[PDB]
Amino acid sequence: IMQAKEDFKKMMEEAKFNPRATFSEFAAKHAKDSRFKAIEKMKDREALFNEFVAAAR
Repeated sequence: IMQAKEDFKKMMEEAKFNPRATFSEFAAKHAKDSRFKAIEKMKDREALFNEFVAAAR
């Protein structure tokens, strides 16, 4: 039901952080978040991160 995906977007729009930060810096901060390890594919998180920064700017 795209519940995990919708929960991820809600966290990113509410986690408003520096747009010049990289995925490694952002992931290192939320690495301990339960939603982070919930997604098996690291590539999907990196794809969303690149899209989020490009879309937010």
